[PDB]
Amino acid sequence: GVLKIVKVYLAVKRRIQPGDKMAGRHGNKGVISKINPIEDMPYDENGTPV
Amino acid sequence: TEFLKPRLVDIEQVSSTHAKVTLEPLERGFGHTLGNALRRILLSSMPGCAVTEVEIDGVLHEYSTKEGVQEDILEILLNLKGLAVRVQGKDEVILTLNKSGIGPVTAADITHDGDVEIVKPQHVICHLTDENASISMRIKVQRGRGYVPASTRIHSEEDERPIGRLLVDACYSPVERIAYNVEAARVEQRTDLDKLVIEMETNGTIDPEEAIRRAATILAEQLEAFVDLR
Repeated sequence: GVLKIVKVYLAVKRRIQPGDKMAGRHGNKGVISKINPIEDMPYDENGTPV
Repeated sequence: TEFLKPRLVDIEQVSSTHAKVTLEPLERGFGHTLGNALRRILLSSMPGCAVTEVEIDGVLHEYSTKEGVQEDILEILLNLKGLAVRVQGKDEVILTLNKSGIGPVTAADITHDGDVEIVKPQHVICHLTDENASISMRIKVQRGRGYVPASTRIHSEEDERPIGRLLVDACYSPVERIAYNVEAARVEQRTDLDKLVIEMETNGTIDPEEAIRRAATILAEQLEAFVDLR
């Protein structure tokens, strides 16, 4: 019954955002709540933020 | 009773990317009030130049390969968005690159221009592993401040652009590390004055003194909503 078929492949990029789930290898898991500016972050005595 | 005022005593250049400045004399409790304001300004608002679009010929999207070149095209775009360039008189410029042979393709192979300069001429762009291989591209560079991802300005203007112009994300800010210190100043009459030392790490493409002038200017212009109220 079918005469022909056409198939299309899309590609998408996904950047991380509030709501995405994250985890480590020790059972600690959680959701991202905020992306906050570079100069609001705690920093050490040498200027390097976390 | 009136306050003393700080002055831009000395600037020491430890490297082409790292420097130290000193402001003195300051009253008691003004090393922190100025230190943190200037660190918060210098880290978010300085202007600079960045790569915004690429065209390679015989290339339709960034998920392809090219014969004779051993990087995918995504890796070439990622190597290009880390290119530090300084532009003298315009707010936009277009460069070209043409290379042929075997070996690495670096930033010293972009064609010479009058009022554009490249602070790191050994930044690696790609490799050519074939003798009959050649690459040719034309790169668009712009000026701005902040961080603008490509998925935001592709919504700025909506008209048709040809298939084959690949968008890159723009990180415009040239300052990457700021630290500061408050030490005891040495003035012969009083001992309740301090000096403020600022350590700066950049990618080239900006002067430390001019950067401090821009930061102080932005702060002084923002205070005018209070200095004259209603």
